[PDB]
Amino acid sequence: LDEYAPEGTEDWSDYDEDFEYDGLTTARYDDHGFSPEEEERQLREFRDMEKEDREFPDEIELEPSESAIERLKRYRGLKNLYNCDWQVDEKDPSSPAEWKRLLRIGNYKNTKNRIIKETKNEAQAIAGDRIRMFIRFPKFLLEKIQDPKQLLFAVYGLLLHEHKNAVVNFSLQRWEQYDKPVPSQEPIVVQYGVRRYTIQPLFSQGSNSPNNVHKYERFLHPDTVSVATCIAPVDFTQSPAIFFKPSPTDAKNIELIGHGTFLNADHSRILAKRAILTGHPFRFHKTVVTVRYMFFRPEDVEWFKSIPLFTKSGRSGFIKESLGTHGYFKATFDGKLSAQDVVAMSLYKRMWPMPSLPWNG
Repeated sequence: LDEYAPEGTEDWSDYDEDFEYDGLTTARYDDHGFSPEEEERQLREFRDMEKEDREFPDEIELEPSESAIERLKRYRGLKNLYNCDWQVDEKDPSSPAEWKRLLRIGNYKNTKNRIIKETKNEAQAIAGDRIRMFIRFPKFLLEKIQDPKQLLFAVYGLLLHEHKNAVVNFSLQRWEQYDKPVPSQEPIVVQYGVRRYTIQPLFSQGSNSPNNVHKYERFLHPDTVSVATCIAPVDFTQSPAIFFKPSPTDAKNIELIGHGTFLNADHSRILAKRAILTGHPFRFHKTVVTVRYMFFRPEDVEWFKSIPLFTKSGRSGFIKESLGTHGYFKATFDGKLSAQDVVAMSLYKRMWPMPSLPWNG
């Protein structure tokens, strides 16, 4: 009778990588390189953030006085997400501690079929029978109960180890005629099976990848069905999930944000918080392009000499040498690029699922 089982700690005892981030002379690319008013203001700011995300996906502006080294010391500058060897056993301060105490389900479908078979066979009580059920129950919750003759009281069974929470991946289809901005961190009440939990689901796209790593969506996709990563008790029946938020000002105390089903109980689905840095190419020689307004110190340029440079017209290239102390540098590209294009750094961060709490009332 616990959310975090004691037997879920001994299985993940083999520490694999203990890589440090302070003893590096450059970025970690050694693998392939060298009260209603506040709510209204918050809603308007979230709409602004959503539209900014729509035109500018992961763009961050750098201040001249603030060096990029001390905010970009824990980032990852790997070339491609679908080919590099990601891992799920890293040790980072952003990892939750209770991630140590989660039941790591290897496969979901076969174990789900096995536990359905077990509930079919081992159930000594045949379905469709009259049962006197003498259950332990606390004193104070005797206050909340009403008479059963005017209110429906139902009992729903549970499977093995379902109180022990794990990493959950849900499907997200938006409600019809619905456009409310929802981020990946705000608390949404999710009713799956019968149970209702305050879940903060991290948004992503359910496109398959060879390393089971996907882009962390900061907001819900307005067109395609998204995938939701969180930590929650696992339902082995793949019940549909109703995503809502109770609203007192509305006639109903339910606000339907979306719907979907529980996809997968897999711990390997981690998220890649991406960060894209903008730049304007200043001048163009036939083979060398000198580029302005990326950094503001040359030591940034020698720190980020290994991360590839990409242009949204679809043009990749590498650095050559640091030109000046204002952030200019010379770069070698493949094709001919004009002043209307924008160049960009791409960085990635390992990003972990968060625990969830049950919802009552």
